[PDB]
Amino acid sequence: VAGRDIESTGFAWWSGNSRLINVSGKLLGAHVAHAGLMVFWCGAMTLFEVAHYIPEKPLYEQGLILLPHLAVLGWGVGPGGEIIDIYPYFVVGVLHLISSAVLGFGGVYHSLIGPDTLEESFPAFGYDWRDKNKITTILGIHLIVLGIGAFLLVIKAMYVGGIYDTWAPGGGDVRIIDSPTLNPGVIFGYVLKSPWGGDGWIVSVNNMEDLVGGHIWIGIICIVGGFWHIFTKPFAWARRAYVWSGEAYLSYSLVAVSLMGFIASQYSWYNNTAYPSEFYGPTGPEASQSQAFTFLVRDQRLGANVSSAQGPTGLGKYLMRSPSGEIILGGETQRFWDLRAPWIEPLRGPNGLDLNKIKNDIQPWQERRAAEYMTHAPLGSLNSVGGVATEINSVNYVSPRSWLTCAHFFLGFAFYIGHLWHAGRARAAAAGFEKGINRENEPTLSLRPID
Amino acid sequence: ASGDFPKQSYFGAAPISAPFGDTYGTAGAPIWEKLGETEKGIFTRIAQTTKDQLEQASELISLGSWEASRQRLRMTMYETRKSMVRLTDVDGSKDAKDLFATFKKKLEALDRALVAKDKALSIKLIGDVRASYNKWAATVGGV
Amino acid sequence: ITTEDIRGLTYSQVKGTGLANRCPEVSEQNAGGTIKFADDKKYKVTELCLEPKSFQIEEEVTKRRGETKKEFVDTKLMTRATYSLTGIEGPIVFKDGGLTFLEKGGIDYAATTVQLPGGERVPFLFTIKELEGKFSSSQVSAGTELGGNFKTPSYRTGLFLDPKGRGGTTGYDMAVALPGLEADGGEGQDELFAETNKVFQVTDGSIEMAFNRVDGTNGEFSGVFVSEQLSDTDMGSKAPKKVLLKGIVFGKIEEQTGDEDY
Amino acid sequence: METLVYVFLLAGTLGVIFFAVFFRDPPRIAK
Amino acid sequence: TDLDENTRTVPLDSSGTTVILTPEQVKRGKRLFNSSCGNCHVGGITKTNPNLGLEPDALSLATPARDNIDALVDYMKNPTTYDGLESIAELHPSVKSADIFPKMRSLSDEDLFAIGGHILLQPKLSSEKWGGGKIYY
Amino acid sequence: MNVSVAAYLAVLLGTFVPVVFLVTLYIQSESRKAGSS
Amino acid sequence: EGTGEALGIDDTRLIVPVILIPVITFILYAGFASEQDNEDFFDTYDQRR
Amino acid sequence: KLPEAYAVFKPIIDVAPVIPVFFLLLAFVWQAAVGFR
Amino acid sequence: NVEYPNVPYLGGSDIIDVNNANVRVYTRLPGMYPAIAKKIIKRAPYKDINEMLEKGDFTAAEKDILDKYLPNLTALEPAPEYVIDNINNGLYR
Amino acid sequence: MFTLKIVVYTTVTFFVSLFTFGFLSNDASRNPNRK
Amino acid sequence: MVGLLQILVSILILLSFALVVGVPVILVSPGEWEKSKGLVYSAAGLWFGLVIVIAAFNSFV
Amino acid sequence: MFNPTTLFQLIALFLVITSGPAIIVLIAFRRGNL
Ligand code: CLA
Ligand code: CLA
Ligand code: CLA
Ligand code: CLA
Ligand code: CLA
Ligand SMILES: CC1=CCCC(C)(C)[C@H]1/C=C/C(C)=C/C=C/C(C)=C/C=C/C=C(C)/C=C/C=C(C)/C=C/C1=C(C)CCCC1(C)C
Ligand SMILES: CC1=CCCC(C)(C)[C@H]1/C=C/C(C)=C/C=C/C(C)=C/C=C/C=C(C)/C=C/C=C(C)/C=C/C1=C(C)CCCC1(C)C
Ligand SMILES: CC1=CCCC(C)(C)[C@H]1/C=C/C(C)=C/C=C/C(C)=C/C=C/C=C(C)/C=C/C=C(C)/C=C\C1=C(C)CCCC1(C)C
Repeated sequence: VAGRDIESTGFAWWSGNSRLINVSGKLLGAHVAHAGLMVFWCGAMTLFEVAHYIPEKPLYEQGLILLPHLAVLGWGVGPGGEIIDIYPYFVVGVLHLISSAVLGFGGVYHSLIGPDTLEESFPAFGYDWRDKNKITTILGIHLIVLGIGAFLLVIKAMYVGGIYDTWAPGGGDVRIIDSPTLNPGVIFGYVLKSPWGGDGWIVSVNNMEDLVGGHIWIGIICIVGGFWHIFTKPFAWARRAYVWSGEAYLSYSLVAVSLMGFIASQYSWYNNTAYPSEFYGPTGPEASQSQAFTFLVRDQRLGANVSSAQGPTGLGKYLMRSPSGEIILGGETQRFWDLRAPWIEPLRGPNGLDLNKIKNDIQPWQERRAAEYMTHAPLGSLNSVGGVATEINSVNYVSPRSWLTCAHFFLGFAFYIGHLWHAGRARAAAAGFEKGINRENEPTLSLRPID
Repeated sequence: ASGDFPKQSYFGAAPISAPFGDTYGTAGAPIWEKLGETEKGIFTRIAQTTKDQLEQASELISLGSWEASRQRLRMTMYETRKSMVRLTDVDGSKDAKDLFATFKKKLEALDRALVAKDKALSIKLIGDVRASYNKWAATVGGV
Repeated sequence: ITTEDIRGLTYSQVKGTGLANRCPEVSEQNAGGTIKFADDKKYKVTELCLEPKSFQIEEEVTKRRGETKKEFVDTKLMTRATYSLTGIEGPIVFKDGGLTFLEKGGIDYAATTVQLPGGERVPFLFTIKELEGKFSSSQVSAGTELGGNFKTPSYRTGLFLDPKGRGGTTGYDMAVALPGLEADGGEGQDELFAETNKVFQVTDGSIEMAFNRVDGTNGEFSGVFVSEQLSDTDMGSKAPKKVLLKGIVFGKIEEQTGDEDY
Repeated sequence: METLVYVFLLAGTLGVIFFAVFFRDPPRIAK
Repeated sequence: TDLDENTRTVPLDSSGTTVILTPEQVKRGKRLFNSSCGNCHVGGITKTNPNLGLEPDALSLATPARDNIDALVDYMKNPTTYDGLESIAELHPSVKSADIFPKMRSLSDEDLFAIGGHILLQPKLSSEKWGGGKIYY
Repeated sequence: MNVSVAAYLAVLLGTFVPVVFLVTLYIQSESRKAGSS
Repeated sequence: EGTGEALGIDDTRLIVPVILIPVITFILYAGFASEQDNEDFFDTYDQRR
Repeated sequence: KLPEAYAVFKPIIDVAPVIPVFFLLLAFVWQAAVGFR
Repeated sequence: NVEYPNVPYLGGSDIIDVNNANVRVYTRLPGMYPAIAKKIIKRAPYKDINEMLEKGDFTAAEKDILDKYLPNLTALEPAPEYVIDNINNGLYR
Repeated sequence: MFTLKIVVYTTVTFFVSLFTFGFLSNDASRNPNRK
Repeated sequence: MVGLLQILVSILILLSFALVVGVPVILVSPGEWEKSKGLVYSAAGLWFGLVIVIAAFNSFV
Repeated sequence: MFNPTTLFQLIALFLVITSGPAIIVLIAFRRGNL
């Protein structure tokens, strides 16, 4: 009961994990058990996807969200993004599920029977939240581990099988990225690009060379920073600019992870290179431009001159000019003129969509892709009725992009709220008024009245 | 009518409104078989047209058009990989598969040259790509 | 910008820079040519791009309700970079005593808008649709000029609906928001007939392109043009205003392939 | 002319807000 | 009313012969229609080309007439334009084009029969909903 | 804009009369507070 | 817009304020920082200013 | 679908992804077992 | 246009005004929609149906179909508001 | 246009730098419980 | 054969139920962590051995 | 008839549902450190 009740700790059961702040070994067990939970879900869910996967439909039409990741990494997928084998997915699932047993045993061990505090039996692993050097060493070790993970992706893309390039010549295919871009002006040119329309910040990766080269850069950065933090202590400007408690570190991680959640949501929504449209389905811009393309092809086939056809308002019904002058698909797709997908670039010249290619050389596969991506737009209901809100119940479908984007935007906002809570509490507890205002020395009564 | 019990099934698949059971493969063997007449014709047409597409890519490279040259390799050729896979499996030959892989690697190298705007390497690599494609064509046969 | 330079640029470089709206030109190095029209060979225009660089509107000199004097005025563009017309193509035929170009395709219109001094906005459809241009010779060279008249369609088509749901091909045929005005048996809503009666009226314009550079190797030509047309009428509600555009022109002349299907 | 009335009313509301913020009755503790 | 045989009798051939679909057949047909073609043909319409819907008027006026099970089933394997002069198997899901349309690969003759039965059964269920569009949702 | 004309009087006087009523109630009260001292 | 310039810097002039104003602010902040007791501490935050 | 040798274990894999939710629930029962200390 | 007397021949009656009718109306007449209607709308302005048969460049089978559906076809004065929307009038379903 | 751009950049950088180096100036100590 | 692998996986399933339901009980209950650890660690070893055996026999098909 | 697929899913689900609580009932009976 000691250390596990409100009397001896001051924390209720519903703030129960707040009793783990100064209990290092039990807190380690908490973390390891929760990591076991994460890997358990990964293995169980990807096994569930393998079990429910039918070889007829594509991945995006079946509600599959995890197998697309493995397909992008280059496992069990052939040319055109056709999933030929699903045994590597099974292997990944069983490996994660089995590793979950080990991580769960470790977490339960350290939580229940392991030493409560590691600072007397294992001084190497023990720590104090206020000991800046040890915490920075732990941070640096984890940074080295993250760099090793980035280099693992690099090794997969470069040597072991390679990754799926949807932009590959011919159709999209699994290929070895032999020449990643290591130029700083490109990798950090992405990082300093604007997030608004046309720029996209780091969501605008249009090739796998930039992705793999910048993962090399991230690996180098993380390993160098980890060795920097292992052999260094925070400088005086940093030592006065932060609250050095466990809750403050938690709040910092929370804000960072919330930003990552937002960025990942927009990655799944807008990017179609690290999230190819043949695994995750069309983007919203992709579906809209596909509708415009399908009706352009239909009306051109029926005798219309699409370039010279006038819409109701005087603008192009099929083809118009973007605000910068590029020839683009017309209608309400005008906002989505920044789309670049491997099925529509083939008809794209320096000045936009080439009119000669648009008139004489639209291939049947482009029409098929446009029809498929039109009919499989991200629109859908919570109960998975595909189409607009005013549709009928015949089509059961919500795009994986919608699910991933909505979930990770939700979690990003929630973790911003968590950051605000925990950062405020860290500041208040460090200053020492997180329990209330002292009736003896109230600061406001000492302050001179305003007005 | 006045005492008719509602129908009731207890997690049964028999009823019309039951959701249980598969939708596909329940009523017979599929009509479709791999490499049919029409699909083999389509893949043959794509493979035959790929020669002209490569020739047009070489012409665009000669004129220095970089966007158009890159798009030529993904315009009427986006089905080249699938068509080549399907016809190579019909051939069932190791040398055909080796030439298939060689064409893919040469095409990727040509693209990496075209992004670099290297005219000489672009010309050399489109020539090599065309030669490898014609070698694979003579190998698998029928194109 | 030359056509040889546009081929050099990729779409990523050109996107968002305003170079897509800019009309190309024939280089001075490649000039002094002659695009001769050989007999027993059908020729046609392609890539006829027209970038207007100056927009002027014939505005009344005063806001007097009976003002008849009007002077053209400089205007600034509300719309940005949509003005240029590209891809215009057409057959070259011996319709009359000389050669003539018939406009039959391309982007060939731009629904642009400008603002005059004082803050009044004039929308207009800069177009050469249905042009019947006549070459000033039997051979295109420097100094040759192609000119003729064209029919500008309405800025809004029949399917356009006004803010009260009224259009030409569709919409309400009344001011539904004033049922008491339509209740009257004598006149009803006859006063609002001009605004309710949406009329698609096709106007007239003329263009005079003058080619200052020509090349015989590529068939390309470039020069300047001045065009005169009428502005938006809002399906007959407004009174059209005269629009005088001037700018540069590019184009090419090739041989008919038989697949154009003009 | 109604723009005059609308602007006057909005400006009057903003002025009342200003005077309420900056010319409030100062809070003081009773004895 | 029940799903009587009067609702379940649909024309089979072009001469005028009818066939009574079984409840298993119509259930399988509904599931197959919603899974294989609902994405474009939800509600008896055509999202990609709304000029040509699945309502009985359009099917009857097609060349050949597609208002019967045999004609529909032939369309599912030999699709053609509305006038029956050009083959659109490369742009339409067909069992002969299932490699480029991976939803038609698993369908058998009975599956095509059930899908045609669903198509011909729908208009009997509603006076205007099948192929009516938004106006009758 | 074909707006009403008595609406000007309506708005302006319906704002003015309560406003002067409130101002009078405030000034009266303050005056009384000052007079008490 | 949509060109991809780093921090929107299309003209080189834009960098002069962007780099200098932080540097003047940094110089003013350094006078504050150099006056502080910059030795380490074992606490959640520094109570010495 | 699972590899043939493993399809018999589909009904377990069907309930497999959902255990983490139960873990949270288990916590509450544990705190219900000690009377919410 | 609050009045347009040739509305009945726009696709709602038994007779079709060729000059300013959308392509969709030819779905009503079997065997004319995708192919024949394209050539009908290409050279749209016709003085009469006879000039349509002479000018439309129809093949012999297409002429046979048009001979079948002659009484369902007419050619009135072209309306610019309707000719511009003869292939896509925004009426889908 | 460029003049407005550089003026806005100047203003934005000024206020952002003030925010940055102000919260970096031992903001945690500015509480009533210090000492 | 497939049947033998199914039996092996079912045995692993039952052993995993035993471990999941027994390891917490042995850990928390008094005088059982080291009194009866001989069963716990041997059961973990058997669990992993079953994993490798299932891996190989799965490799055969 | 009850679907065998749904049936086996329900056995698996209910065994899972008694798994965790059975642990807590055990350590309650064995008087372990809750
Ligand atoms: C990710 C979820 C998570 C994790 C990892 C933890 C972890 C922890 N919590 Mg808990 N907790 C959680 C959620 C979580 N909590 C939630 C949602 C609540 C709100 C109800 C609480 C409320 C709470 C309180 C009130 C307290 C804790 C405490 C603790 C710590 C000590 C546990 C202890 O001794 O209990 C003993 C528990 C038991 C003996 C019951 C048996 C539990 C078994 C082991 C679970 C079975 C797991 C699995 C099936 C076994 C697999 C074995 C493997 C070999 C295969 C531990 C590190 C305590 C703490 O801080 O101590 C300092 C504490 O006081 N937690
Ligand atoms: C966050 C992770 C974490 C951390 C920080 C700790 C920390 C600790 N654990 Mg451990 N533990 C963990 C996870 C963790 N554990 C897990 C997952 C389990 C379950 C298997 C355990 C099970 C466990 C037990 C049973 C015990 C500890 C104990 C200890 C302490 C001593 C460690 C020691 O002597 O290492 C020595 C290190 C080794 C023996 C490992 C050698 C390396 C081998 C050969 C593996 C090589 C892997 C290879 C490099 C990976 C390649 C990567 C490639 C795929 C890319 C220490 C406090 C002890 C304790 O607290 O006693 C009271 C103790 O008895 N832990
Ligand atoms: C998990 C990652 C991590 C964490 C938690 C820390 C934590 C720390 N580092 Mg850092 N560091 C890391 C990785 C990390 N480092 C890596 C990989 C490197 C590269 C080698 C460094 C290099 C480094 C140095 C050289 C120093 C620190 C120092 C510090 C301390 C001060 C941090 C600070 O005030 O930043 C302040 C951050 C800024 C002023 C802005 C960062 C500039 C980038 C380029 C911004 C670019 C814009 C961006 C893209 C905008 C959008 C982002 C979006 C996600 C919101 C702190 C202990 C200091 C210390 O005391 O070390 C002993 C120190 O001097 N670190
Ligand atoms: C209910 C909890 C939950 C669940 C189920 C998921 C599920 C998911 N999240 Mg996560 N997420 C959550 C909460 C959750 N999230 C929360 C609260 C946040 C904070 C807001 C996030 C933030 C987040 C982000 C930022 C992203 C995801 C993403 C994902 C997806 C991929 C998971 C993954 O691989 O991560 C990554 C896995 C790891 C970091 C583990 C280590 C990976 C190693 C290093 C990989 C090695 C690879 C190598 C090639 C292997 C071979 C080596 C050798 C043979 C060559 C998945 C659908 C991704 C996505 O698709 O977003 C759209 C994504 O980008 N999530
Ligand atoms: C990295 C993730 C992380 C970590 C490690 C912690 C850790 C901690 N948090 Mg938590 N927290 C997080 C994320 C995290 N938090 C986020 C994202 C939020 C914002 C929503 C919060 C909000 C929060 C609050 C408000 C409080 C804590 C507290 C705590 C402490 C005790 C929590 C406990 O025992 O819960 C035991 C678990 C339960 C009782 C189960 C509750 C389950 C809920 C009801 C389900 C979710 C409901 C609903 C959908 C949420 C909507 C959120 C909205 C913003 C969208 C502990 C230090 C408490 C504390 O004492 O801090 C010192 C405290 O007061 N946290
Ligand atoms: C081999 C094979 C072939 C075909 C497919 C098949 C799936 C059958 C596969 C078999 C896979 C098997 C048997 C995998 C085994 C995996 C196992 C047993 C995983 C177990 C993982 C354990 C985990 C997470 C433990 C985490 C526990 C936690 C946080 C507990 C939390 C708690 C703690 C620590 C204290 C307070 C109470 C509370 C909150 C409940
Ligand atoms: C080992 C193995 C073999 C086969 C494969 C598999 C992956 C499954 C793997 C399984 C591993 C594991 C670790 C399985 C364990 C399952 C567990 C721990 C299940 C837990 C179930 C918990 C349940 C019901 C809890 C229900 C509690 C409730 C409502 C409590 C009620 C309530 C209370 C007490 C107070 C508040 C109000 C509320 C919420 C109503
Ligand atoms: C990996 C990959 C994939 C696709 C291609 C791509 C090129 C993008 C490639 C490369 C990506 C790269 C290199 C990404 C790198 C991202 C970087 C460097 C992001 C930077 C994040 C930095 C942030 C938030 C800093 C915020 C720090 C703050 C407030 C610090 C604290 C404080 C300060 C500074 C003053 C006020 C007080 C306070 C609050 C204490």
